Amino acid sequence: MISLIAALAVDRVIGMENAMPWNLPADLAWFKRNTLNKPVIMGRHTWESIGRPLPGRKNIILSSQPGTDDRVTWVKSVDEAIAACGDVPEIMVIGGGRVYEQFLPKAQKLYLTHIDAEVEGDTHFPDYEPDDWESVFSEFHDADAQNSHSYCFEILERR
Amino acid sequence: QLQESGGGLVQAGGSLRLSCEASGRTFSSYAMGWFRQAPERDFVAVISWSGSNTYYADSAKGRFTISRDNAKNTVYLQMNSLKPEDTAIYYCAAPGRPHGSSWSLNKKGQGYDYWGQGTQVTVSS
Ligand SMILES: NC(=O)c1ccc[n+]([C@@H]2O[C@H](COP(=O)([O-])OP(=O)(O)OC[C@H]3O[C@@H](n4cnc5c(N)ncnc54)[C@H](OP(=O)(O)O)[C@@H]3O)[C@@H](O)[C@H]2O)c1
Ligand SMILES: Nc1nc(=O)c2nc(CNc3ccc(C(=O)N[C@@H](CCC(=O)O)C(=O)O)cc3)cnc2[nH]1
Repeated sequence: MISLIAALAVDRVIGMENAMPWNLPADLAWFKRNTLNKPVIMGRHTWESIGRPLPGRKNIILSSQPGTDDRVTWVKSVDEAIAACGDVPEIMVIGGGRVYEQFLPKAQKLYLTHIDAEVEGDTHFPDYEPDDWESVFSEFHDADAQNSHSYCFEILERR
Repeated sequence: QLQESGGGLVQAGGSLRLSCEASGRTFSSYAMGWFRQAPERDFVAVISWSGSNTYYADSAKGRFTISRDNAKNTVYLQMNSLKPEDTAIYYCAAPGRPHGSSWSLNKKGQGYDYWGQGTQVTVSS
């Protein structure tokens, strides 16, 4: 089981040169509940973006270059990333864009958070054909004092 | 899939609310837009999937209001200071892509794959 988890804003935008301009504690909490104990796979940029290991999860970084941090496992290719993950019920892929574009056709489940935030970014979630995916779960939330924007949690299963 | 309701004849300066029911998909997941055609399809207004975002054409800014009622799978276009230049057929349109995926498209009147048959709006002097 290979899953992708991501927060998508308007036009599939998942990143810009800097931190997204929003504040979604509930989203990050969701991220945590659904990643905990499972191994996570990420590209180098996303690693650099987080700037610290995600605790309680085997952390795996894609990069053509040699590793620069020993608190985390570094891999040189996708098949290897998958090998580094071992025999686990479910693998979590956590970005960024280049890494999603590669793992999507190899994935059975998407954890998507939809934020109606008009934000311009050079990085996007891949285009997923709504015909290939069945939406099995959905929960919407209003913005509030702790969260800057509306967000919808969604879980998609490949038909 | 999409049925436009409301729409008839109204005197100048008059109001009139348009209605559009959409069946066949999960309503709350998709934006909804409005177009109008005069004997070329001009984009009028779009409301995002969550309702929190709205974009109005210049011809529509200030006068009109687009809103949605998920419990009734309907978007509405309220129209308030009508004039003979607004007279045309009005269509509801929906993006084929769910959520905010086609949003900048939809605001530019593109990225719509579903249309209604339209409702007539006539404004007399
Ligand atoms: N909203 C969200 O849910 C979300 C989630 C994650 C990330 N993001 C954002 O995404 C942005 C970055 O996106 P991105 O596409 O540029 O990050 P992608 O994570 O850049 O990572 C790419 C890097 O990983 C390595 N890599 C990827 N595939 C590889 C392969 N098959 N073999 C060897 N190395 C491979 C390469 O590193 P090397 O150059 O070393 O070879 C490549 O440059 C950030 O702003 C981040 O905030 C958003
Ligand atoms: N739904 C979703 N939202 C995201 O922000 C997201 N972000 C990434 C990449 N970037 C990040 C950046 C920070 C943290 C992070 O701080 N995670 C903490 C949460 C701390 C908290 O609960 O406040 C963690 O331990 O999981 C995770 C991913 C990948 N998938 C995502 N998926």
